[PDB]
Amino acid sequence: RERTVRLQYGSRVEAVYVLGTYLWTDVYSAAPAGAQTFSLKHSEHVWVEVVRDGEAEEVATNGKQRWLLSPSTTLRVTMSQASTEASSDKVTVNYYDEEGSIPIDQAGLFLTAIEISLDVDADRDGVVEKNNPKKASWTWGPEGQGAILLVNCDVYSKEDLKDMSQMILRTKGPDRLPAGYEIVLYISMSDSDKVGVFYVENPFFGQRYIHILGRRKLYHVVKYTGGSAELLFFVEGLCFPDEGFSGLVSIHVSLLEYMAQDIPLTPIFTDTVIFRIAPWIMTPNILPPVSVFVCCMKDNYLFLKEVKNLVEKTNCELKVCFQYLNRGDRWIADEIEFGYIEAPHKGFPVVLDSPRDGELLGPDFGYVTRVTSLDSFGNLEVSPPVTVNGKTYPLGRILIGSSFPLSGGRRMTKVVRDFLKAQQVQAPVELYSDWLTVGHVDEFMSFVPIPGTKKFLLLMASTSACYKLFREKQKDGHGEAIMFKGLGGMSSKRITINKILSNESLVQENLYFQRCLDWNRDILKKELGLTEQDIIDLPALFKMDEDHRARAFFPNMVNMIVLDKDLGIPKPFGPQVEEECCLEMHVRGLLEPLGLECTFIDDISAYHKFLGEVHCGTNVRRKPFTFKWWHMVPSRR
Amino acid sequence: RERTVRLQYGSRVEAVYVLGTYLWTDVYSAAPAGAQTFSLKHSEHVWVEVVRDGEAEEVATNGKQRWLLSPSTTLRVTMSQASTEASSDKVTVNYYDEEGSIPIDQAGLFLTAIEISLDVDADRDGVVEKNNPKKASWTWGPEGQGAILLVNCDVYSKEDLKDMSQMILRTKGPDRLPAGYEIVLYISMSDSDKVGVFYVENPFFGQRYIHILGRRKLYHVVKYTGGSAELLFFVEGLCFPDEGFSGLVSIHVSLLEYMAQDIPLTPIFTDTVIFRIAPWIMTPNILPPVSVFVCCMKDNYLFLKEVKNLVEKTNCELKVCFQYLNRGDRWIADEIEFGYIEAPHKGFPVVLDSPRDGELLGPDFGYVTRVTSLDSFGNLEVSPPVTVNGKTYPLGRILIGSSFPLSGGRRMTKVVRDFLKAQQVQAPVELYSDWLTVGHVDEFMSFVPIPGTKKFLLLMASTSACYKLFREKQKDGHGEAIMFKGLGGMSSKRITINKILSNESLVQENLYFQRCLDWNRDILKKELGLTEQDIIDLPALFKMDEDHRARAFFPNMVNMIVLDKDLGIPKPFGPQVEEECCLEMHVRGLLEPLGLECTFIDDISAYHKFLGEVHCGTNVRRKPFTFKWWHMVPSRR
Ligand SMILES: [Ca+2]
Ligand SMILES: [Ca+2]
Ligand SMILES: [Ca+2]
Ligand SMILES: [Ca+2]
Repeated sequence: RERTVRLQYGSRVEAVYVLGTYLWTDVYSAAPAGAQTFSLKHSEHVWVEVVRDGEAEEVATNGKQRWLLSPSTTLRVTMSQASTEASSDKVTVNYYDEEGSIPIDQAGLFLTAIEISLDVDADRDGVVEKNNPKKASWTWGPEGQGAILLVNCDVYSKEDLKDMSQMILRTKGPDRLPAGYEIVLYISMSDSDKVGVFYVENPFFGQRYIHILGRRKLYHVVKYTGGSAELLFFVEGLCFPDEGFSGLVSIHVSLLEYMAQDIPLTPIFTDTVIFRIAPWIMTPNILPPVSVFVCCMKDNYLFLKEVKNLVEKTNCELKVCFQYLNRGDRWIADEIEFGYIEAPHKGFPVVLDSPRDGELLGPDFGYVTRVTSLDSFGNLEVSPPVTVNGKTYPLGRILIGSSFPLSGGRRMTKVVRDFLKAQQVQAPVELYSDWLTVGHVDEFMSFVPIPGTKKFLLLMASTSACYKLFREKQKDGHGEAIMFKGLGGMSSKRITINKILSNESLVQENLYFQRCLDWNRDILKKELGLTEQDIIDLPALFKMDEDHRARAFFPNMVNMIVLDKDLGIPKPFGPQVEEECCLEMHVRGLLEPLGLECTFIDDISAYHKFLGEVHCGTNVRRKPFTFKWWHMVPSRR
Repeated sequence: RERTVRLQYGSRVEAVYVLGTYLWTDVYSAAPAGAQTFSLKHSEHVWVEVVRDGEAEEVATNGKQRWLLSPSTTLRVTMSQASTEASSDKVTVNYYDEEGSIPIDQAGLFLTAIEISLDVDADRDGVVEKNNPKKASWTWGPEGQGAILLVNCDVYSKEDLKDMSQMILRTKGPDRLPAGYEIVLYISMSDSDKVGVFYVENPFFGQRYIHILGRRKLYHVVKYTGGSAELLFFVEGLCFPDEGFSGLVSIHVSLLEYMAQDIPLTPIFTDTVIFRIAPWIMTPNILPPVSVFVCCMKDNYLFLKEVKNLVEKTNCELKVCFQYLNRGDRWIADEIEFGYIEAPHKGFPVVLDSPRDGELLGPDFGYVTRVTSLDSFGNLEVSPPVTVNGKTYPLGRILIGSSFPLSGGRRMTKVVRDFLKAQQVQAPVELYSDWLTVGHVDEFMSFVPIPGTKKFLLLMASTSACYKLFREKQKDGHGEAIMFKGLGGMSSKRITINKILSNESLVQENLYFQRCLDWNRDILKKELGLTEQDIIDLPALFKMDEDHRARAFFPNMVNMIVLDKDLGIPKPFGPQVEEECCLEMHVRGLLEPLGLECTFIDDISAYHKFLGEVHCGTNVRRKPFTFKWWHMVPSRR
């Protein structure tokens, strides 16, 4: 960067020189009227070129050389090292008329050179490098650069700032700034609700970090200390990307020059760093499980026993919670979503919380707290990593249940949809859930890893599979086999394979629900790049309400606890053939040959009947993806 | 795209097949219980593969082949041509048990194939190509694709729709759609204030085009006609890109299937096109002039005569306007900005209008009608095309005067700043104009082409140049030379070179204003990639007000009429030496050697004095850039 500094007619000029810039200097304006030529001297650490019409020649410290005075003949002044108290850094120009060789006047330029750099970890290694040339930009991808900030999801203490990002103002110079200069750190009004910055204002009095930039504080004057010095700042994000916010914020430092009272200070030098605030990222079922969270009523003993036994087969820990006044019976699944955030060499899990009526588990998590049933997190899923038509989605894609565009049906609130879109790295896809009374994608689909491989399966509810199985068992002589054995509140209904197959309206309803399932099947194959070999159909059956929407006839087996090879599958209570549930046997026959281990989990016996509602919930916290989100290259919007 | 269509147990299935998709068909669900194998027949124009575990084999129209019934053995059904009335397109599956070789049941699939494509000119040649594979995306650059829409800047007539973009729904099929289907064109609620779509609903009754999509209309059912048919739609943009609007809009067509009363229709097939709305683009001084617009009082005869004479030296036309009650005296410069919009094979000039208190020239223009003095268009300029550190700005960069970030000074309204930023193709830069009372960048800088070359110069006001010239003329014995000769209302002041040079406070004021000019010089060199060889300094002088802001002491010569080589330059009324103005002679000596022709234009004599205010304005309409804006690749935000 070239900066204009003119010599002054009939006076000396004193200026600060910031390393990394250079000066172009007009010597002609300061020349007395009638002066013809000029010469110059300069000090050891100041480099001077005489530039005429673009042609530059280096000039010695004390030569006698003279040049014609012209508006097109100027100086270029460069310094490569900061001034110390030993410095006298200067350039002196002498002017001559035609008459003789003794100077008729002189104009000086006295310089104080300083280094000023606002530094961040732009190369994303966890260290703060010196003046990364790319620090004022933010680029995506493996070769991309620019610094990353985490949202704070939780007088100040340094330990409290441990999770924040470091920003270091590095300076070099003499004991003090020359008269009339100050250094100021600042942000825009717009960014003031996106960030906060902390600094120890008075280090002689202790280590106390105070908030110096943020809401209502757009600038802070910082003290200059001499020699080589560093000022350490900690930076936090205040919010995630959203509809009106890209995730990018900027922080500036300027060297300001005092002009006079009532006049603004002049920005002599400005340095800028950019941060991107890390997005919230959801974890698919294929990622390693860490902890399993379940909620249920305190007396559902079978559920607790069976979930405990399932988890004991794994390296996961179990966390048990009971029911609350302000939450639904499924709240750990419906009102809580486990996700994570990551910055170089720091990250943690972050839970989204949307309480029904408005506790937590552990200090290890960050928390983000915020209508129809489509707003529930049961209506959010995320796929495993996929490649679709050559486009990679290394973090998978978020799936959100919705209705058809022209339907006038239900949709997840725009605030949440827009939030998920703005995170960008999971590129959300809308599915069709509004054919279900509750309206959650987890009622009809799930993903499971295939043991021993890097691959996965999509599991889909299928009414066609159920009708085929029941028709087969009827042909085999099992028509009188009863559903819901052991549920006493169902017994009077005497539900058998025969009774189901002869119910004409229920057949028609389920053909329609299969069309709904198949519409989703097609979107999933398109948007996830799946073929029929990637899909397994689990038998399912629904009843229709007055709104023509579906509720489960028997428990939906697709919404299962996935711990690697081990699957907790809701107990279906299907027709018994040879004293085994034919639904359990059929599901084992589909899954077990792939190395999946099935355990059926009974959450409904404690209620004595099944009306389509599930009274328990589970959620699994998983390890984050190995792939760093900042290595993705999302499509430009 | 693969689409799920299942055969139905104990019933025939009839389906529409859309060309460009194919069907996967489950034959297992429709099989009677206990059935073992299946065979199939199909018609001539339906292609059928039997797919087992991913392995596909083509099957003849009538063979006897049998396959084992398995959930993992399915059909893939393809059609390459639309159905006609001569068509019977079908696949029939027969089922067998173990007992014998006569079919025990049969399931049919009856098909009607149609072509449906919503087509736009995505390859940007002005024609609407058939089904551009990239039509649902919009990409920048020479190799980029996707369709372009113009904002409308002005029952309907086809002639009135001439400037709009064409969109054509192309179909092929038999006489009618099968029972229970319709075709619907639609847009999102969000896009409904961004676009409008016109169509002839009833072509048997006339050519009347009606508005079918837009505000309050999100969908339109379109009539299907048989054979090969085209429906022509015209599309308009309603607004330019802005802070909350990228410029992209989408239009969809869906084939919908009727399910039953009270249930939404199913979207069987959907096709999407995207448009980008063309940005508003400003024209720099280097572009060829077309028309010169001037405004002044009716009796400023010298101004009119001299502007007429200047324009007569060129191929430009002159348009003269007088003063209005609702506008400032400079309104043609201050309240009007000439720009343009362009789409493939269509474009026109578009004027931004911001009246002071709230006419036009010509049908040839589009008009966009909308506070401090920084809101004036005198405070907007645009640079010639530049390359900065390897980054090209083929349309130049917009320049907007502002104050320093921490100053608490004036700034152009956010609405206008955000508008200019959102157009993206001119990548705006803020300068510092708030040191001027009026606060307009055109008070201190301008660009001019260098005759005979592809290059240009930045012209900067310079107080240092004025003081140097005046000190020289004083040394030469001209100190008593008077300013403002012929302006009778100035005479009593007896302003001479001596009086100016001896005014100590004015010297100090102008040293400060030179610092302001130099701060801008540095930003311009940085952001436009300019060196000192690209800049000429014109003598200027200012007086300071109570706010420490500048007004011209004598007319600012930098704000000039630029018609290629011919420059209309405000007459300065400088000190007379040998009966010529020394300011005019100095300016000629700078410009004329470069092949620029200078004419001094007197707009102030009719007022008898000069107080810092200019009472006339000029604006030049220019030819658009040859470079197409859609070939640029702007930085991603
Ligand atoms: Ca680093
Ligand atoms: Ca979920
Ligand atoms: Ca075309
Ligand atoms: Ca302008």
